[PDB]
Amino acid sequence: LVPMVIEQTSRGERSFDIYSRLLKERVIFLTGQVEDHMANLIVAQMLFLEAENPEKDIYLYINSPGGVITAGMSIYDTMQFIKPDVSTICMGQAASMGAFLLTAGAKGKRFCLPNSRVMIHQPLGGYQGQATDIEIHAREILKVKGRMNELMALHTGQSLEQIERDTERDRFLSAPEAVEYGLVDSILTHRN
Amino acid sequence: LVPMVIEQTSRGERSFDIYSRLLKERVIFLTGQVEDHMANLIVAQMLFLEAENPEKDIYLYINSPGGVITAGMSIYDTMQFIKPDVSTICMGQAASMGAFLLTAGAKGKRFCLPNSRVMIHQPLGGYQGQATDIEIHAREILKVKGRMNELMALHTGQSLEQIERDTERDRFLSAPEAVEYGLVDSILTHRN
Amino acid sequence: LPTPHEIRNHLDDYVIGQEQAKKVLAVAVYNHYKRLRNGDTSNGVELGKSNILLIGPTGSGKTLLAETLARLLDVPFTMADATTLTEAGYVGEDVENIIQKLLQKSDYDVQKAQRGIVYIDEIDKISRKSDNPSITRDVSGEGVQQALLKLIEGTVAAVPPQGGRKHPQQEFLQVDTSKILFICGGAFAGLDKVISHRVETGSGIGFGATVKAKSDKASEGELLAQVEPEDLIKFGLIPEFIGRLPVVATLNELSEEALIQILKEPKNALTKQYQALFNLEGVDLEFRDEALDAIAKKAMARKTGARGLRSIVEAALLDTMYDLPSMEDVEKVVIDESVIDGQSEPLLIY
Amino acid sequence: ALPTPHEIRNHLDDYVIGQEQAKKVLAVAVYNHYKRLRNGDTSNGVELGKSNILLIGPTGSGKTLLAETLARLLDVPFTMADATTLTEAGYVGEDVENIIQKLLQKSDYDVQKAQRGIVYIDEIDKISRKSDNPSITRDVSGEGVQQALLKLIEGTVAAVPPQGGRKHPQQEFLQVDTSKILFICGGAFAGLDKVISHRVETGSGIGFGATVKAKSDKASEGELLAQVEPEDLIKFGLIPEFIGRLPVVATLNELSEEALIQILKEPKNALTKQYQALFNLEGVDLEFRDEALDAIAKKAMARKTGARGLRSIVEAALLDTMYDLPSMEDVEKVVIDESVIDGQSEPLLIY
Ligand SMILES: Nc1ncnc2c1ncn2[C@@H]1O[C@H](COP(=O)(O)OP(=O)(O)OP(=O)(O)O)[C@@H](O)[C@H]1O
Ligand SMILES: Nc1ncnc2c1ncn2[C@@H]1O[C@H](COP(=O)(O)OP(=O)(O)OP(=O)(O)O)[C@@H](O)[C@H]1O
Ligand SMILES: [Mg+2]
Repeated sequence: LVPMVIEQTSRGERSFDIYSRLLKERVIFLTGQVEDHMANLIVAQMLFLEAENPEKDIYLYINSPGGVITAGMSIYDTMQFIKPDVSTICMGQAASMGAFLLTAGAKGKRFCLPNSRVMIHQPLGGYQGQATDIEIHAREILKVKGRMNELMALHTGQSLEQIERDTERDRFLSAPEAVEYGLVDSILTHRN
Repeated sequence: LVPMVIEQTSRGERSFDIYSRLLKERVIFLTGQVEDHMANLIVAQMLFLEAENPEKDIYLYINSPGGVITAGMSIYDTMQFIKPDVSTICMGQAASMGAFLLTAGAKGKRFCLPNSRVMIHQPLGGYQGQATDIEIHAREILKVKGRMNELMALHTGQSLEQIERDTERDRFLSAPEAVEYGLVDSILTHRN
Repeated sequence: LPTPHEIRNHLDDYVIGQEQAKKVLAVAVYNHYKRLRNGDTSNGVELGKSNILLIGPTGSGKTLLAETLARLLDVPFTMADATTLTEAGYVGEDVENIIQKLLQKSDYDVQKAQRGIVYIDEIDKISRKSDNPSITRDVSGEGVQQALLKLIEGTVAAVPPQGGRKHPQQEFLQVDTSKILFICGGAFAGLDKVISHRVETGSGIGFGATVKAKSDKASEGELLAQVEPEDLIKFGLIPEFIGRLPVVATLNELSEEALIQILKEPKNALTKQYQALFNLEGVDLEFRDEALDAIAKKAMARKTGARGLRSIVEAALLDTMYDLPSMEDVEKVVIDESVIDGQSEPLLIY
Repeated sequence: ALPTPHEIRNHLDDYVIGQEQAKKVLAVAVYNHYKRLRNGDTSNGVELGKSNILLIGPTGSGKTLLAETLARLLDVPFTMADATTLTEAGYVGEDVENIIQKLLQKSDYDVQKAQRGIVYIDEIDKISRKSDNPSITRDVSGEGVQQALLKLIEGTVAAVPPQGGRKHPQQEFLQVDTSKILFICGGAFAGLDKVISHRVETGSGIGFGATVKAKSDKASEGELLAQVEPEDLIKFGLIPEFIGRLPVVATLNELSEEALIQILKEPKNALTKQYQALFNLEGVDLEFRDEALDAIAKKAMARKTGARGLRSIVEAALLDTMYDLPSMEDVEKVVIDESVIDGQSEPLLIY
């Protein structure tokens, strides 16, 4: 069950779910395994908020263990396409895809909580079939690895070689370590 | 099935679910195994109440057997970030995460029922793969264990060394014993 | 009789930044008198009447245009205000007195009186309103518009004989109102909302749709130009009254460059006014060309038209004026771009 | 000779404490008005224009007090009006032209003095509209009054009865141009602070990136009012044309605890001096401790009534003493202490 809250406006009282009420304030929740259906939902929210106010900044709360790469690219492309700056906040954790979306946020507006845990790894996939087909899928995933690393280097500011070395094996970065790496800009310790 | 209750207001009668009605009074219910999905719901509820009145104190009933660490840290960081003092209450029981969040409440506003059972243990985890990967993941859980023990000492007030020894194995603490340890401040035996 | 170019040239001297509006007024007034010179309409077809509606934002020169136009034309020019006008038989006022005022200016000559012009300022103020229980009756509103509409249709209006004796004596001098130009000018505040609601296409949500940011949403300029009779009816104006006013002169908010000229080009400009004020105290005032740009920028934000300029000058010079009389040996004061921003203080020469 | 602004401000400082900005604006306006009167526009081609002032300020901030004190030193005729009484033309309530009639009385039927005069209109915010929309029904006391003032502020001849308004054909109404009649409109625009906060403060959301102040760190009414712009007044209800007629805008600040303490003794007509004279005529001396005055200021601030709040605290503290003081005998002096304000200790008496 999702709790419902009452919003008071001049028009009159209105009833919203706890998630829709936050959506009214330009807040999108990215939670759980990334996949085609959840990604399309986030894409629809970004476009909807763009029309309402293309000047204000959107917020994205990323707490996910990662997921499909293809679904994540739809979100990344949507963020860079729309004019509003997307602020990414890491709550709990942010795996490979969650981290890629986290660092993909607007320069200067990327935040992370102190006890958050960030993890970045290279893409993983598999194919069963003829050797000829294996060579095709094997080449395709390598392109994704290079393409993803090229984009991470841009946002983080690290060299492509450095990203490749670190992403070869699972690397866990704390909130302060992420600031140095360039994934995020600042930490939200307390309300000021 | 959740029952529906009527609330009498100047505007007129309104129907609310039992959980939403209590949310209006700054009461958040934490129940069951901790996970990313329920954690994001609690986070949204906390932020919503902060906007309505950042001065009034929030209440967080904790009856859970524990769960994922990352999901719990999102709740912990959120409670500390916001201005309102979060008053944690222990109903039935409070496992590792339930206890860590319970003691994380504002000083002087942490409570527990007389027959509640608190339990604290070190993190649990596992990984299967190459030896190199095992070393990476093994170092994280050690940092998490040290980081979680550091925070417990800050709230409870016990020394870091004592927390390590006591948390090495499952330790069950009754409501009065928890007061001496520092996890809670007072017991609610009867309404005065 | 006067050529439109002559009319536009005269107005340009006193009016700045309303070239489009001035063109309509010159053409409209020229065609009106032209029709009066001819008789019988020269054919069965009826030559449409020329009635101007000076709609424009605040401080856009609506009143200035009418007042400056009277100087050029020798014909009698009278100015009235719809606010004072009320239904007949009430303590407020009577609409019929407007004709009598026009006669006083022309010395009660019916011949030249018919060739006069009228300017009813604040016409929008009498816009139709809903009934109020507390108020006894709505004297101001559609009732006043009916009286004014009657004069446009053409009706003889009896006028007392120069304040006759207690006995009426039945003089009732008659003056036809069909040939009398009836200009009505008002700033229709809030009309932009209804006009925008009708011509707003809306913002899409898809990838290929066109998003409209609040910066380029709309402005008073280019919006009032698309005014139609239906939107004016919603404001409260009677449809028949709108139909009787085919000519529509819509003004636009003055631009930065236009405001800069008003600061110095007119003889009675704001800068010259303060210069004379300081000269009365024994000091000379100088305004830099860069300072004028900042003042115009601040005035545009106020949205009060020309009147906004005085606010900026009074604020910037408030501190110096307070201490300047008490101060001694200061012979010259200079204001620059930095002073307008407020970070710097007015420069003083000793 | 011509009084300088500093001299004029000195008089205002004697009666008004803390409103330095209002005094400067008022002094400069009087100085310019005097200069325009000293040298008429006929002297040169230039036609000097006037600038009206809008005295925005909270309750008990000295808006009305400034007008009263100003009349003390104004050699030019001055009069005070009430916007509530004013109504649009054609209604039984009142007419805007009546304002000129009141000013004409002070000049003894002198049109020249009345034309070059100053006028004050208190409670100008009362005639403000409810919302940015013009109206739903006719407003006799609202925008309609503002619509009639437009011609009066800018300048228009005003018809008024010459003497007695009777036995004269057509009443022989006098025509006096109001183009040179300075108009000062002072009002307490309640609720304007939230309007300004809407545009000044942004980002009021629910998330981490939102802005939460908790009502303690929020900007005060005085600070918000200082950032007032004409666009804000449009939402409050003021007509755009009316604002243009009033270019100068003066914002008064909320009286602080220190300012209130000074008002108790520093001004010529202070609250303490008023009660002291009450005791002096009855044969008693009233003494107030320095700490006592500070305590009264804190309590008065909570009331939110500004300077008027001070009177409430003094009345309650001296309620019992005044009731039994006349019955008492051999009373020559009285002293008030900090505890007396709190109510713990009864005020000392000298027998
Ligand atoms: N186009 C302009 N050129 C020069 N001066 C202008 C112009 N428009 C306004 N002004 C200045 O503004 C003052 C008053 O303007 P005016 O009364 O014509 O505005 P308005 O159109 O009547 O506004 P409203 O109808 O809202 O009162 C004049 O003293 C004049 O100097
Ligand atoms: N700045 C001040 N200095 C000294 N006394 C003040 C000041 N402001 C207000 N007072 C006191 O408050 C009383 C009335 O104040 P005043 O009527 O001027 O407030 P106001 O601004 O008119 O309030 P409102 O806006 O509600 O009409 C006076 O008797 C005066 O003693
Ligand atoms: Mg007052």
